[PDB]
Amino acid sequence: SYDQAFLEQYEKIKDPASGYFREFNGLLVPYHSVETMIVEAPDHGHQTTSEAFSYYLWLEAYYGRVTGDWKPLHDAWESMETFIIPGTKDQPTNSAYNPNSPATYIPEQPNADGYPSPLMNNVPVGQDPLAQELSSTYGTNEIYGMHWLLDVDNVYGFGFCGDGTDDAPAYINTYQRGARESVWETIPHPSCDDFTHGGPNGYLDLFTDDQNYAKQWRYTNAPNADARAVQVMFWAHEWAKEQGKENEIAGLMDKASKMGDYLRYAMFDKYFKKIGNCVGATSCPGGQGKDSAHYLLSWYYSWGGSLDSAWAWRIGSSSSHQGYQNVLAAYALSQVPELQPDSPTGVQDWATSFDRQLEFLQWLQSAEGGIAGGATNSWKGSYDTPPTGLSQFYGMYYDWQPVWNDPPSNNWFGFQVWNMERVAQLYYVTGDARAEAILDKWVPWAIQHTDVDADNGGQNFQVPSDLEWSGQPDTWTGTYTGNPNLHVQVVSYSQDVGVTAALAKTLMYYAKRSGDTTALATAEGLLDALLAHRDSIGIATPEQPSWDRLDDPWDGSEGLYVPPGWSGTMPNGDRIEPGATFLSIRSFYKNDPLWPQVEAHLNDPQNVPAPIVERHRFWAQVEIATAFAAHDELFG
Ligand SMILES: OC[C@H]1O[C@@H](O[C@H]2[C@H](O)[C@@H](O)[C@H](O[C@H]3[C@H](O)[C@@H](O)[C@H](O[C@H]4[C@H](O)[C@@H](O)[C@H](O[C@H]5[C@H](O)[C@@H](O)[C@H](O[C@H]6[C@H](O)[C@@H](O)[C@H](O)O[C@@H]6CO)O[C@@H]5CO)O[C@@H]4CO)O[C@@H]3CO)O[C@@H]2CO)[C@H](O)[C@@H](O)[C@@H]1O
Ligand SMILES: OC[C@H]1O[C@@H](O[C@H]2[C@H](O)[C@@H](O)[C@@H](O)O[C@@H]2CO)[C@H](O)[C@@H](O)[C@@H]1O
Ligand SMILES: [Ca+2]
Ligand SMILES: [Ca+2]
Ligand SMILES: [Ca+2]
Ligand SMILES: [Ca+2]
Ligand SMILES: [Fe+3]
Ligand SMILES: [Fe+3]
Ligand SMILES: [Fe+3]
Ligand SMILES: [Fe+3]
Ligand code: NA
Ligand code: NA
Ligand code: NA
Ligand SMILES: [Zn+2]
Ligand SMILES: [Zn+2]
Ligand SMILES: [Zn+2]
Ligand SMILES: [Zn+2]
Ligand SMILES: [Zn+2]
Ligand SMILES: [Zn+2]
Ligand SMILES: [Zn+2]
Ligand SMILES: [Zn+2]
Ligand SMILES: [Zn+2]
Ligand SMILES: [Zn+2]
Ligand SMILES: [Zn+2]
Ligand SMILES: [Zn+2]
Ligand SMILES: [Zn+2]
Ligand SMILES: [Zn+2]
Ligand SMILES: [Zn+2]
Ligand SMILES: [Zn+2]
Ligand SMILES: [Zn+2]
Ligand SMILES: [Zn+2]
Ligand SMILES: [Zn+2]
Repeated sequence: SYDQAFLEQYEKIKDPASGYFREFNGLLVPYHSVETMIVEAPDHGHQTTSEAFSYYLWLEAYYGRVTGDWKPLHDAWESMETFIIPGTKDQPTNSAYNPNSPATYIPEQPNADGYPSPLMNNVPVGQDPLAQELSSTYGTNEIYGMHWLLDVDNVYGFGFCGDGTDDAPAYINTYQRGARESVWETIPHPSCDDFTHGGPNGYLDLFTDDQNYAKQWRYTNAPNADARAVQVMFWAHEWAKEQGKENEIAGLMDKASKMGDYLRYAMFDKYFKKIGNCVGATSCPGGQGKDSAHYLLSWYYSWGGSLDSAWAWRIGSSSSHQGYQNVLAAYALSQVPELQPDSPTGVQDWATSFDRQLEFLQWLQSAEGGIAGGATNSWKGSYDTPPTGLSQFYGMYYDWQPVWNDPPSNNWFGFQVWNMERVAQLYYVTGDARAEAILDKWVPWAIQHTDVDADNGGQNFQVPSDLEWSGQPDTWTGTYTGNPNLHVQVVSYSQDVGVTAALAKTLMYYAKRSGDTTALATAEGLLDALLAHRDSIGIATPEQPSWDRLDDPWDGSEGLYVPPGWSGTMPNGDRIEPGATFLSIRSFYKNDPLWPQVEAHLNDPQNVPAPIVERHRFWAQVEIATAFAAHDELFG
């Protein structure tokens, strides 16, 4: 059965010999991937992510469904609380936070050479309308949200506030320098910077131009991941309830609702500006109450404070991407009593968001059916002037590439299925007509660009990989025009197993509710294809990544920028200075088992091809397991 396939894949993921996790005192921390040399969002395989933790929850929730044993889900939640939701030690000075003055504006710059970027006190910042309510609800000033990125094996050497120890995964961060700073162009740094490493002011003055530098901590949420963790717990509820075990997980449901309460920070403009036609940083007014809410799952929220006359700050984020939205989580938080937040306005906010996210997704639906990028309340991240005639959604501006422009953030087909699966899941649960309309146009488009290779057992199946967008939606006036002038074309295909599994699920949920037989046939062909690519530790297919940026210094537009005159060292002694490269500040990479093959290709790229690898990404391997489990959930 596929429930046999689920359990086989589950067992591989959880077998210590496979290498998916590091164990710390009985608790498991998943890696980004089994393989160490991987550069895509994290920049090392044995970093990990709040994403991975959300997928770890998902895997154990399906394990509960299948077996009735909910203790592995508890374990996974305990691990999250221990290692990636900052504890008091990690975020110690939230008492200094002033919600009436949440942050000082710093403009985002157009390229990495604009950093460090200065504080601007003449730009109005709004009031934060969440903080006092969260404190009153939970009895703490701390944030209950995952930080996005850990260094699980301490490959970078940061440790805990600079101590270099490897007793727990290190809290670290990379992206800091705006839209044009790719994964290849960051300077990894500790979230808690006591100046042990880096330059004389740690790493702080690569990023922020301030007259004084103080030791401080800061964290960043990945709302795509915290919303997925809530979505997982909706399902744990459902599946435990069918078993008469809903009581075994009632504490975990409480804690997911708490996560969801704090996740509202993602719904706000970065600097709590009023939403809509927010053009000119000194002109766009500060928000009052919830007029700074866009009610979408934006790219991040972040918070920090002095390590120590304490100061502290919080930001939302102004730009939202279709691939992050989670209408299933929004439905759960707004309408399922077991997941409704305890704060007096949490439920209302999530009910507004549920509605708003579905309108946003429909507004972004192209002529062909794919979902375009998103929209922002802060053009270019400095409240800049967008082009005249640019499309709008609730006064925000259409952005075909929200947040990341290296690469354009919505060119990956993966975000289509990550969003769409959640839309399909809603449609399965409630029959939501709004979800159904999106799906009825998207599903054919996706099917039309999928090849399950049925006559050949899925050996050479293919799913969409890279998308090319053009045009813009019509401005939203509360009705779908069909967006005849917003276009997408598929320009590359892959065998990406993670994307495959999410596509298969999307199609299955949709088929279950609609009865659509073409959708189910495609899904079934994709699941066969996955089974055809089993190996000892999971399911994997060949990929051939590119590596040519690893040795690129700054050339005036691309490569690793360091400010003239700036000098510092990484924990291993690697020199951070002008003319450094991705590799030169990550010199440990030269000991990686893949390194010789990478360098041999870069030495002679006409004659030595780039290595072809078969990678085991945690999230992808879980995605697969969940696709197998979903099949039997939906179809027996
Ligand atoms: O007034 C009392 C004293 O004030 C002191 O000045 C303080 C001031 O009070 C305070 O407000 C100010 O706070 C700023 C911080 O210094 C600054 O570091 C922080 O920068 C944010 C930045 O705005 C934001 O865009 C950036 O977002 C990154 C994020 O870090 C990163 O994790 C995320 O990555 C995502 C990946 O892109 C994605 O692929 C993945 O899936 O998810 C990741 C997570 O979402 O990407 C985003 C966007 O690129 O985060 C940084 C923080 O890391 O901004 C604060 C507010 O402006 O600090 C001042 C100190 O300079 C005075 O010094 C003193 O005189 C006063 O008395
Ligand atoms: O940034 C979104 C997700 O990217 C995932 O990596 C993708 C990558 O972007 C593609 O170019 C291709 O390489 O496939 C990868 C695996 O699907 C990354 O693994 C996730 O962590 C990100 O959320
Ligand atoms: Ca220290
Ligand atoms: Ca760049
Ligand atoms: Ca229909
Ligand atoms: Ca190069
Ligand atoms: Fe050190
Ligand atoms: Fe509750
Ligand atoms: Fe301008
Ligand atoms: Fe086509
Ligand atoms: Na319990
Ligand atoms: Na509670
Ligand atoms: Na089959
Ligand atoms: Zn085993
Ligand atoms: Zn039990
Ligand atoms: Zn417990
Ligand atoms: Zn706990
Ligand atoms: Zn190891
Ligand atoms: Zn219930
Ligand atoms: Zn219940
Ligand atoms: Zn509506
Ligand atoms: Zn094959
Ligand atoms: Zn492309
Ligand atoms: Zn209308
Ligand atoms: Zn079947
Ligand atoms: Zn194969
Ligand atoms: Zn194989
Ligand atoms: Zn193979
Ligand atoms: Zn093969
Ligand atoms: Zn190549
Ligand atoms: Zn190459
Ligand atoms: Zn290359």
